[PDB]
Amino acid sequence: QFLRTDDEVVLQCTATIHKEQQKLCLAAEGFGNRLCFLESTSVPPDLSICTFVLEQSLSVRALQEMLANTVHRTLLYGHAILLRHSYSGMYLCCLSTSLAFDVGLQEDTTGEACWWTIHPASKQRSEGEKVRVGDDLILVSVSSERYLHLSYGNSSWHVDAAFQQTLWSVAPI
Repeated sequence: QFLRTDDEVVLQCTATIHKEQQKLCLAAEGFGNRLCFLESTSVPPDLSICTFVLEQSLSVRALQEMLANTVHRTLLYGHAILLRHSYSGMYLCCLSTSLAFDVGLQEDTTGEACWWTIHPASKQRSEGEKVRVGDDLILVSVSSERYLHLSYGNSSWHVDAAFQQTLWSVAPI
């Protein structure tokens, strides 16, 4: 089992504090300020808000060539991806509003803000390799060079684009 474009997925991270551990999924709504946040899972109470389609997977080189010119494929490590929030129709985006930027939903995909390069968690996954289901991914914003990051804010968990990694688990569902 490899991750394929058009695959419907959820993104999960593990959150640990004070000897208590839980898994969270990346969530969004297409109403309000469209900012991302995280659901606790028991299986998320509300699955629809956590659902994403892997629309596109392009090499950084191909994506930059494409943007420069304007002025069911398997996922490979090092490639840039586009994540469509399935319910809203919009796209997971690195936003220009506050170290960390916010992560949220955007309509247009022209530009780099909506693109995320996938990186290996360990030293035994390699650039250009097929991404397995079960692999822990690292996601980096093409526009801002920041990671999709798990953050412990006030007494809760948040998601932003920051200078430190978070391992994400992308499973079909």
